[PDB]
Amino acid sequence: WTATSGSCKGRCFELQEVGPPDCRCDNLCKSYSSCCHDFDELCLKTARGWECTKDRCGEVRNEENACHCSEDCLSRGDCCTNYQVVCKGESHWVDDDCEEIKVPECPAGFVRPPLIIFSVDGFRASYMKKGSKVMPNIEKLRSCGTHAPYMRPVYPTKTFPNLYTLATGLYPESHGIVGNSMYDPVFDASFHLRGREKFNHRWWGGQPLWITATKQGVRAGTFFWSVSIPHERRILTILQWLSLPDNERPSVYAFYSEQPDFSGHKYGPFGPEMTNPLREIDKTVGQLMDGLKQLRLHRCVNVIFVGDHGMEDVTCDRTEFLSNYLTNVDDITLVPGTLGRIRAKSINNSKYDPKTIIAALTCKKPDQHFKPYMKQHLPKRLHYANNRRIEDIHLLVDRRWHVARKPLDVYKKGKCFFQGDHGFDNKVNSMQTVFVGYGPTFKYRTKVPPFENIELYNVMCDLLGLKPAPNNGTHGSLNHLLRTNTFRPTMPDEVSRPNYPGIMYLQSEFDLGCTCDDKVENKLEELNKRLHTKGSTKERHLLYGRPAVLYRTSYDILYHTDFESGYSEIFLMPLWTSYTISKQAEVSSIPEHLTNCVRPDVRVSPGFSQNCLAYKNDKQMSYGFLFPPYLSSSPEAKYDAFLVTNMVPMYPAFKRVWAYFQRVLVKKYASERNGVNVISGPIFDYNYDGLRDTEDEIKQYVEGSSIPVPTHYYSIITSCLDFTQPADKCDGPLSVSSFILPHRPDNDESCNSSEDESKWVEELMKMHTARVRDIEHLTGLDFYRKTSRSYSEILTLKTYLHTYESE
Ligand SMILES: *[C@@H]1O[C@H](CO)[C@@H](O[C@@H]2O[C@H](CO)[C@@H](O[C@@H]3O[C@H](CO[C@H]4O[C@H](CO)[C@@H](O)[C@H](O[C@H]5O[C@H](CO)[C@@H](O)[C@H](O)[C@@H]5O[C@H]5O[C@H](CO)[C@@H](O)[C@H](O)[C@@H]5O)[C@@H]4O)[C@@H](O)[C@H](O[C@H]4O[C@H](CO)[C@@H](O)[C@H](O)[C@@H]4O[C@H]4O[C@H](CO)[C@@H](O)[C@H](O)[C@@H]4O)[C@@H]3O)[C@H](O)[C@H]2NC(C)=O)[C@H](O)[C@H]1NC(C)=O
Ligand SMILES: O=C(Cc1ccc(Cl)c(Cl)c1)N1CCc2cccc(Cc3ccc(F)cc3)c2C1
Ligand SMILES: [Ca+2]
Ligand SMILES: [Ca+2]
Ligand SMILES: [Cl-]
Ligand code: NA
Ligand code: NA
Ligand SMILES: [Zn+2]
Repeated sequence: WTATSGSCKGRCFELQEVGPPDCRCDNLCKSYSSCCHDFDELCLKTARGWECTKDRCGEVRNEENACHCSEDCLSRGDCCTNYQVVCKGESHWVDDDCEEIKVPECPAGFVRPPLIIFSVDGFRASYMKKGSKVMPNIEKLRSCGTHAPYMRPVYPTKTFPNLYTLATGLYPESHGIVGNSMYDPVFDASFHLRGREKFNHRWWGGQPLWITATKQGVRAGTFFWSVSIPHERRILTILQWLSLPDNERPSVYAFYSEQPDFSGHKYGPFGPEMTNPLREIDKTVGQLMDGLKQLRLHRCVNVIFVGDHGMEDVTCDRTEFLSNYLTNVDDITLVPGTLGRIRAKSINNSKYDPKTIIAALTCKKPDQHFKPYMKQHLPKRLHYANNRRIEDIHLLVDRRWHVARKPLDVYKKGKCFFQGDHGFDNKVNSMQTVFVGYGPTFKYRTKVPPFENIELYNVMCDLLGLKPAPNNGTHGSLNHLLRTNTFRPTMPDEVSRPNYPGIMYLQSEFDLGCTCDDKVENKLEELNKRLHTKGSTKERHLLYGRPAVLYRTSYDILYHTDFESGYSEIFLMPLWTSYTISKQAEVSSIPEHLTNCVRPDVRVSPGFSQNCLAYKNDKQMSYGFLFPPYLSSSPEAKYDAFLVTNMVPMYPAFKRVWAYFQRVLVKKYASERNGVNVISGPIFDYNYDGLRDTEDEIKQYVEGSSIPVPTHYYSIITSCLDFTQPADKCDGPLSVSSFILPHRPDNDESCNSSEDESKWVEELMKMHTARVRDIEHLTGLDFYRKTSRSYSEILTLKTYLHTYESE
């Protein structure tokens, strides 16, 4: 019930939301069908439109008008945005030359520069260049302020997940808005774009910026706007709020536009019809900026112009139908479109089997335009699994396509309407969106590299003097956007210090069931090998310091001629293995006599070692090496590579991938990048939370042993950004690429895996590209501890994702 008989007189776009049954006058009252009876009359005035004209200048105030051109309007805070231009000979903001904003130039009683977030739905990154001729206000923001060529959204690349990520700094799995449509099985409730369940606060986790502000004594404008409030009225409302007295005035505001998304769905991302929506958004930006100029706030406010996601060409004819793959299509529920999520139609059907559905959807048609995954097998970079609202079966849909359950869903919802859609993998170029920051706290005429939208919450907090709630940004990684208000983090403290074992065991103390043809024997070279075991080559192979272990554990540093490792006594294998391969390195084979060679490590007890007999008895599991024998510096150094302490468990199907990486790709990268430093290791994430598993979370072991089986293997591949300098003698910034490969017992993910590894392995590895920071979370390790570079620069490097998309 609402008693809509109250009135909005003096309450128009009130900030505090009043409680039912009392009627509302706030910017969401329309959406709840709760506005007072006189809301339209008083709060949504339209009389005489949005612009002063010469005949209205100095008019007698008429309170019916949408905005005012009377002498008193500036003091009332309710002039039309073009008032000073039309009536007082002033210029539009866009026509003024850019002049650096070195310090905030704010009116008296402003405690901090305000922040205005101007969010645009469906604003694809390439619109900034492609539309620049019809967007002069936006172009001025971009050229004069701080901009990125693009900003990466989160997956899925849909509106609600992305706007809520912008507001919280959290991945959708953590904030709980995992799609525009969701089913929560604990609630037994559905969230939809249409309807009222989405108003329930139990959907919305984390702590959005408006709550962070309010809790810390910073007042916030409401970020949401009912669709029927016209944009001109949204801007005039923000500008009116900015004229409030100091104790009442918010410091943070958001504007939201449904364009260009709305038109993009109908016309495609570059339809001729798209020019007009871009012009109109630009006009709205111009209104805001002219408005700020009138209030003398144009060199005081920080303005963020930001999108939620891009837009791709998608039509009804590019739809895959699950009815063409499954016999049982009526026994499933599909969330359809540019991603798929499958669950059982009935939890009473015990014959529902996710394994049989996955298999029926795997590599069945030669040009198949989606790929099925159990959610835990999705690329870790998507961070899309640790939420009960995410169904176990996921379909990654190729760009330009849809998936649906049956054809009747597509033409009974028989011709096609739409030409654009979004939601695809967040690395896809068409899904990228925009970031511009303009104002005293941002840099002047500065281009920054692309970054992820999860990072902005921290920065918005920095812009407002707020302490951020715990989030998925890496605070400091965007300091290069800012003139001032930078956040100066300290490196985390190392929790576990390593042991440095010497030679402590005789060969005959080991009974591991291993063999090696190595009984082959000089004081020149004897001292020399001793020195390698004490760390004499460590400066070449450990270039950025040893990684720090940020949890409590027992581990040993092991040195060798060609590689250094941090060996876990608890997991019986390295946490990390570090080695440098120069441009000139030679690849060699594993010699015949060493094919099955595994050698005890006399620095590490038998009790803390793996054993070969476990691998012999486990018919499913084989082993690989972290430092590859193929890249040994000499025949004698190669023996080190067969130490039991360099062995890790690997499924034969995975060994195909791993061997190709090690034998072919590492050397290829060293040739292309002028040397590389490689750090490789295992990851255990059995509960798919993106975080390092403790020992008691491990679900699988090599049969009959305590050797845990990794869920993934990582590598971090670092070189000099200036590739004229070799990796191991680099004076300046670094360049990195990394991956987190799923450790799977089949290559079902790769439909062409019967072919030579040169036709499918690198494609697999690109799909599983990762940030250094992703590996940090998954391992509890902290990398790049000892470089010449600033810590903020290193944080930016740790958040870099190598995407393998063209321009
Ligand atoms: C990205 O950044 C985020 C934010 O930093 C990281 O997420 C955090 O990760 C922490 C570790 O996983 C986690 O800490 C836990 O907090 C529990 C208390 O949680 C409530 O309170 C917080 C604080 O206000 C709140 O934010 C939480 O909100 C979650 O849940 C509600 C629903 O109730 C949602 O609305 C919201 O969207 C959010 O859901 C997300 O997180 C939860 C996990 O909390 C997931 O289940 C969801 O799927 C979704 O992803 C909560 O309301 C606390 O109780 C936990 O403590 C247990 O574990 C510790 C280990 O130290 C153990 O010592 C304790 O004994 C305890 O165990 C007991 O309970 C167990 C489970 O029932 C049981 O098995 C045991 O036997 C014990 O009885 C834990 O410390 C933190 O909550 C989240 N925060 C958020 C916002 O998500 C995230 O990791 C980052 N991601 C990456 C990849 O880095
Ligand atoms: O206002 C809106 C239309 C809307 C109308 C009615 C209702 Cl009933 C609702 Cl729910 C939403 N939307 C779009 C969806 C959405 C989702 C999450 C968060 C927001 C707020 C937001 C705004 C700017 C920003 F940079 C970040 C977040 C937004 C902003
Ligand atoms: Ca959107
Ligand atoms: Ca985990
Ligand atoms: Cl209403
Ligand atoms: Na085996
Ligand atoms: Na395959
Ligand atoms: Zn859309």
